[PDB]
Amino acid sequence: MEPDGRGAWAHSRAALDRLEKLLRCSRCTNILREPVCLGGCEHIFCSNCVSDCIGTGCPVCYTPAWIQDLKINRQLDSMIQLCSKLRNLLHDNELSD
Amino acid sequence: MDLSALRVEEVQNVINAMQKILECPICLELIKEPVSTKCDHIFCKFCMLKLLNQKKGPSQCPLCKNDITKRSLQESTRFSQLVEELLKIICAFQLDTGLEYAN
Ligand SMILES: [Zn+2]
Ligand SMILES: [Zn+2]
Ligand SMILES: [Zn+2]
Ligand SMILES: [Zn+2]
Repeated sequence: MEPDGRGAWAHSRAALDRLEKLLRCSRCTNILREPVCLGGCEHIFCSNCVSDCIGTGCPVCYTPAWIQDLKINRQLDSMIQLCSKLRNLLHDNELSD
Repeated sequence: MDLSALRVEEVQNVINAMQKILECPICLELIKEPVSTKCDHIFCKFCMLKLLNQKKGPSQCPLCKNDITKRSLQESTRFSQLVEELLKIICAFQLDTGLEYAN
C-alpha cells in the first residue's frame, strides 16, 4: 500500500522544495543564510559570494549593483531558518533516549 | 481529520512565521507587486503611490523612519514567488490536516 505506511506530510514536502528555489543562492546553487540583495533585477546571492563581484553586479542578469556596502536581508534570512524547520517536520525525529 | 494531531501544530507554526516575511509593512496586506524601495524595503507598489502622493515631499520609509523618493524604487519582483508560493503551502495544510491558519 505504502513505503512507510501513509507517511503523511507529502504535499508539505513538495512545498518546501518550491520555497527553497526562491532562497537557493545563484552562486552556491543551494540554500543560503543571511544573504545580500544586490540583484536589483531578480537575482540574489549570499553575503560572502557577491562581494567578489560587486564591481559589476549580477552574473546572470548583468544588472549593475545597487548597494555599495555589503547590506543584509533580514527577510530572506528569516525565510531560510523557517524553511529549515519544515525540513525537520517532514523528516520527523524518532528517538527516545 | 486533523492528521491525528501528529506534528501538525509545529508545521502550522512554520507557515504563519513564513507569511510574516511576506507581509506588508504599512497596510499589513499580503503584498502582490513586491517593489524594492530606496531603503531596500518591499511594498505593494500602490502603497508607494499614497506614501508619495501625500503632500510631504519624498516618501518616508515607515520601516525605519524615512529615506524614500519617487525616482528610486523599482519593481524588481524578488518577493513575488515567495508570496504566491507560500499561499499554496497553506492550502495544502488545510487540504489534509484542515487546521486553522489565521483570521
Ligand atoms: Zn552564494
Ligand atoms: Zn540578475
Ligand atoms: Zn500594502
Ligand atoms: Zn527602511
